[PDB]
Amino acid sequence: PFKPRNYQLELALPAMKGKNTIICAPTGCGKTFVSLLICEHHLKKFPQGQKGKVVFFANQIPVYEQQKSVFSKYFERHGYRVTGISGATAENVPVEQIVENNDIIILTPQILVNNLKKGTIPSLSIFTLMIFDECHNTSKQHPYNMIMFNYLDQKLGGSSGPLPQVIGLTASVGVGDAKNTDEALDYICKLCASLDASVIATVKHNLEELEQVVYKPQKFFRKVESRISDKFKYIIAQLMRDTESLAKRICKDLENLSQIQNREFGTQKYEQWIVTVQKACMVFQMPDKDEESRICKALFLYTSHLRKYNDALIISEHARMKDALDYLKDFFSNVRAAGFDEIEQDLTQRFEEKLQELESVSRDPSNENPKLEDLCFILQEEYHLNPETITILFVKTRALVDALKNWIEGNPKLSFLKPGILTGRGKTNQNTGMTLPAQKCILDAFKASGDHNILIATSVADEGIDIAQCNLVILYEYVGNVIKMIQTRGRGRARGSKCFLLTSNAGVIEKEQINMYKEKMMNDSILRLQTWDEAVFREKILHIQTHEKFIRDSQEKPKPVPDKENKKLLCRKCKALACYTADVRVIEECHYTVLGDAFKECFVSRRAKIFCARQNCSHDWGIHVKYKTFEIPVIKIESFVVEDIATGVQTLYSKWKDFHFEKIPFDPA
RNA sequence: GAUCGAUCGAUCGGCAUCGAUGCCGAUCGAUCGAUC
Ligand SMILES: Nc1ncnc2c1ncn2[C@@H]1O[C@H](COP(=O)(O)OP(=O)(O)O)[C@@H](O)[C@H]1O
Ligand SMILES: [Mg+2]
Ligand SMILES: [Zn+2]
Repeated sequence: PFKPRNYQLELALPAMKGKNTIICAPTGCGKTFVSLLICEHHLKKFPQGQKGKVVFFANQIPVYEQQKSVFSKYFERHGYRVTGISGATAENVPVEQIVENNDIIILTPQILVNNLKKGTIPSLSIFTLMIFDECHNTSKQHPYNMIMFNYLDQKLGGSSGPLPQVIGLTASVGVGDAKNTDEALDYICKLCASLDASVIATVKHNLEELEQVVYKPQKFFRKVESRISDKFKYIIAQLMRDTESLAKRICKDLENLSQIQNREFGTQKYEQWIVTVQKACMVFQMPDKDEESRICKALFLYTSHLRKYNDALIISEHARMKDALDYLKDFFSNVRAAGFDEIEQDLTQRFEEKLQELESVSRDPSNENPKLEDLCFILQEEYHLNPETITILFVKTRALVDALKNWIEGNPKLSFLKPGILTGRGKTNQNTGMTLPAQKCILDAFKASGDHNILIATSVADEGIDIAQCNLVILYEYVGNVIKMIQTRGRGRARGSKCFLLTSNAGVIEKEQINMYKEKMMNDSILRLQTWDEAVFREKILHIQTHEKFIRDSQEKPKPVPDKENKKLLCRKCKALACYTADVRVIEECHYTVLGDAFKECFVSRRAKIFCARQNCSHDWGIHVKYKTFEIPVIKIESFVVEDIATGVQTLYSKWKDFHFEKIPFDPA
């Protein structure tokens, strides 16, 4: 098998003494093997007749499966029962029967949180060792911190029997929210108090050997200047001005619906302003329901078109103009398909009047993004130096990931590249998402052998998944906190690797330099903490734990009183009566449906998605689901305005949990 | 293997109010229930 290195034995030494240790070491050095050695030493120290129980908390399903496989192939030779519980595990052989029948359990923290809050697992005393992978996640409300809250509530006050030894496997404590070394040390002490850790054991003696396994790449900042002559921006800004003039002509009070004063086209401030204006335009009352519906539908269309124009302007500055033009054309084609209206056809004609010159200015070699030119130059130079380079180019959004893939594929200069996509799971309003087997299939094809040369990921390829060692870590306008910096920089650990930060905004380079200074502060604070006496640090973390427990035990009132007044759900686009709250049945607190035949005449089905039934509204109301034996349609509260019956207020709600009303359970009879 | 609905958590950017609170957009992770 494997032979433990000297620094791997130095990192496991404080934890093999029985002390709660935070093992901070760079990515790719073998912290999983350190945890394996610690668990092997822990399970062997119990006398005959007694047995230890180790739990390993992983926060992701791929990481959970990988750690379960590793622990099973490593420990089932000794005769230990290794198991794993997750969300994909079938609801059989209950958890209290699994934990009691195994020695090593690979868990996700939410499963243990659920089993502790429901009373299945009464105490954490059934375990003798807890190993949190990526323990820097122990923070405000993370499930790691819920497990540690249970641990500390058992420790302080209600002193029950023995408590397990806690060990973390982070790579960066993340002093973030601090501005100097003292605040960084304070945050680090708070982190060791959250995990009840007294040692921050790092590699100090065998550092010449650790540097031969992992390599720290060289950071290079690339600040580019935005294009001076932007005619695409000119045309889209004229279209936005026309739409805004129409909306102001039909509303007359747009400048008082939001407090955004200085808003420019193509910014996030304008997006906030248009979202606020769209939300304020839905809550509109007047003693004329036809006029109210007409005004609200027209303002909905105007605000949606303005938001789409702003989205295209934001897309066109990080990618090609062809990408924003395709975004706008797809939006207009999909908005024509539902049903065209006088206002909507006027807007469509206004867009199509400028569509040809937009196509002409978008298909121009001179009007190309300078950021993309610098990216092409960097890729060309790197792949001319070493033609077997592999890149882990980091992107912020999924649309930009697809844009960069389509640009790399259609670039005559980047013919040596074979781009691969890696987005996160979970559907969105525009993208579908990548499942777990798709991510696994793409991650195995991206290696030094072939079948994939460059991976275009979005914040999913930097935390816990296993990727090949890259030689190029280009960050396409991608800056976060110090943890994200150390994580993305740690993706390329091959010898002689670079990490480029390409940006066109003076202030992002400053953010990354602040992150570097914060990493320096973090290292200095860890080194300063490692010199304290263990008793003084234990007293400090005990005082911190007592203070935080006192603060935490004073927040136990997060529950309002549910309302029972009758309220009507109207459409959000046309503001037509959809249904009443008295007809809304909820099945299992998650499947809010409508009971009645009057609602069946209000929606049209096109599983089958249900939309409004007005002349030209076609607003998405909900979807058909399949229960045990039923095919009832469920609705979404984010598609309706809630008007009171007695009063006339029309409050808006984002999710059903914000809407407090008398939710009657669904009954099939 | 492919989804649906609901919920939780973390991160970044932006906005409003008085460093804090609240909100919006984007990104990621996980959990409960149901279906093919
Ligand atoms: N003693 C060792 N000898 C050889 N290879 C090792 C040794 N320890 C660790 N490794 C390798 O280093 C890699 C580290 O992977 P992993 O533990 O997932 O990342 P990290 O250490 O950053 O958490 C493993 O794939 C393992 O094969
Ligand atoms: Mg790891
Ligand atoms: Zn409608």
